[PDB]
Amino acid sequence: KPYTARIKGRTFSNEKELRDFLETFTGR
Repeated sequence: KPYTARIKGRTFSNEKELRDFLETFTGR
């Protein structure tokens, strides 16, 4: 069950990577 933030269905091997992907989520 790989991660899957509600951002692009890109799925992420780790939440640590989601952080960087989250930066390009709300224009952080």
